[PDB]
Amino acid sequence: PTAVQELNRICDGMILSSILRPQMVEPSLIGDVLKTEPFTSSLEVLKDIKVSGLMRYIKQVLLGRKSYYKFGEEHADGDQNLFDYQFTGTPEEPIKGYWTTTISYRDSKPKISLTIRQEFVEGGVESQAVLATVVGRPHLQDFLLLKRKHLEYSDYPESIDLIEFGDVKVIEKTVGHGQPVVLYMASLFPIGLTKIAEQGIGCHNEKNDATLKSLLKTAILNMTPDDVSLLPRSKLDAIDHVVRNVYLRFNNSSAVSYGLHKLQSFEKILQLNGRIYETKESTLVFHHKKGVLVEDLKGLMSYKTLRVSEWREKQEPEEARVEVLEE
Amino acid sequence: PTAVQELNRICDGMILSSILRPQMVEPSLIGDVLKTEPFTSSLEVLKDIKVSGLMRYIKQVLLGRKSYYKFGEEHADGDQNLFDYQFTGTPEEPIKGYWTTTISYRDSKPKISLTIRQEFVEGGVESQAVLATVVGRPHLQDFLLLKRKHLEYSDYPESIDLIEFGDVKVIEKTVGHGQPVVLYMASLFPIGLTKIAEQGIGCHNEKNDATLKSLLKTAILNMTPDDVSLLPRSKLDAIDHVVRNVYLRFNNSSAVSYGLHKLQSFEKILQLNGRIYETKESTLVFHHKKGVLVEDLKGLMSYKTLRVSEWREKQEPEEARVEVLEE
Ligand SMILES: CN1CN([C@@H]2O[C@H](COP(=O)(O)OP(=O)(O)OP(=O)(O)O)[C@@H](O)[C@H]2O)c2nc(N)[nH]c(=O)c21
Repeated sequence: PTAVQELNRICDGMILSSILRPQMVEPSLIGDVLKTEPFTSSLEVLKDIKVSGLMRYIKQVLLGRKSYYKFGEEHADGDQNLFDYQFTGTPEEPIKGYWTTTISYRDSKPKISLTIRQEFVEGGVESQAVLATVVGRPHLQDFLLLKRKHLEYSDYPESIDLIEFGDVKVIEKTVGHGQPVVLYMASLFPIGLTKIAEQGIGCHNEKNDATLKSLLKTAILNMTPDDVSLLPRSKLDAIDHVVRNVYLRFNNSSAVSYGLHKLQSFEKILQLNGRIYETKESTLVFHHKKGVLVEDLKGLMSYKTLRVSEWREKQEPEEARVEVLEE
Repeated sequence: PTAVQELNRICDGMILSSILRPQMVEPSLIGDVLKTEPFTSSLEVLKDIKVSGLMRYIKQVLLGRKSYYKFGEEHADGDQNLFDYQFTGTPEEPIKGYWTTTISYRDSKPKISLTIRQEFVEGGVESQAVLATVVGRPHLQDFLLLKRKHLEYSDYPESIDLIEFGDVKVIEKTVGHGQPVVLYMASLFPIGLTKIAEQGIGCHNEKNDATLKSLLKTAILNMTPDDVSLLPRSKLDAIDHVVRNVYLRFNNSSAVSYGLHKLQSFEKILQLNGRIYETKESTLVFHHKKGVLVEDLKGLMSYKTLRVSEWREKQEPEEARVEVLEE
């Protein structure tokens, strides 16, 4: 288990400890994680490798830091002439009907990027462009720079040349001001702010995957329906962050068997956060009246315009009748 | 208005003219497109615009290139220290349990990439890697570079570290020898290899999108079923390239209305090219016995293991009976 993999595993343990109760990101937290799960590589190795986020704060506590994590401490302008190029979908292979391209200033945190999403519509392509950036930046100059890079990157499509700065949805993130932060439900709550920063959940080995599913059910179990009706919107969004990540780890039969949807306190969470949950298999609706429902284009019922049927356990008599079609 | 929009439309004019009539890619072809889509900007601003493909060939002709396009002239190793990142799903958010990443050398043509597709299965992670590259490359050494970049990029390098070069499928494309090419159905036919080089289809504006769709239908309409059975494989694959792009532009209702699938000669295209077509909305199967079928996990038919049901147009009286559920 290298130094990175151990760093990954300690971050897993902090995320898992965030499920049952909020915890301030400070060295004691990392210390409790090291109990059942120590750091076995050398501290000298750790002084070499460079990581970011909470794994860097794990590294610094392993290297003796006694102060708590300070929101905004990672701030960085990035290199204005080094760009990162990433994309999902293409015009020839779009994904869920869309293709999206994001170009950003390398090593910028918060990340200063221009994302251009596109789809085929009647009359050609519609584009939706988002400039994710920081308060006070030269937005127009930034846009015009990242736009050029989009044009040069994708062989100058007409559709991108047509996007004006006035077409661009601008999102200004604030840098922290050094607020201490609380980790709860895989999300950071900076003290003094109302927003959260959702963190990557991790938990990709079998053991931590099974722990994550266990802890979430127990966490919800540890709330009364009144407890849920009292939570701030920010903790609810935090819980949403974890719930949706868990259900993407199940097929429909496992998800229903998991049983989190059957709990009273979770029904109160469904009223505040929504009933529609993607899974590994498709999408379920945990409805308070109809029961468990499953996405189904042949559905006689609709939930927020999603066609659904009653999810029932797949039994072999339905599949024996599946008509194999001539090629 | 502008030079980029003009270049695109000269490029669209070639792609569109190629649907019905094959033509050598040489400067006289761009001359005759300039009749319908002139170039009003100055050659001096033309010289800053960086393009590839036919867009760059047009630019070169406008700047006075009088030689014909030579297959393989765009071949470039790329920068082995600059990388592009394509992802389809995520370890945090997989798509139907899968996530795929492709990392490639920036500006490599043919593209040299390593594609790792990964799934969460019972217990661990199954990976499949493909190295798409060029005849003659240092395959192992390219794999090890691209695998490193995949380890640095991954939210889960543990599952990547175990993939060995013996586990990786290699596809090698060949570079051209300077052959002249014919453009037909948006594809280059080098004289006289047996393969084609599919070209990107632009047509991002109202005029060229609508005409792209009417020409493809006109092309098929003006072949009988006997004409289609006499098409070589390379011409079948070119038609396939225009058919599949066109159907990515419609939702399912629009794809069906377009009616290309009702032409008897298209039924012969279907037998020879496949029945499964991706649209903007779903996957459709143009079946010869059952009609238009739509991918449907809960369908009672299967086409080549694809679960499907009969596609059904929205009818207001039926939509009126859909039980709208309470939120
Ligand atoms: C680590 N895991 C595990 N997992 C899901 O959880 C299951 C893993 O297999 P498993 O349930 O542990 O096997 P097991 O219960 O012992 O036997 P069975 O075959 O009956 O399920 C799979 O259905 C897989 O989709 C995951 N799903 C997502 N989205 N991300 C993840 O990191 C993980």
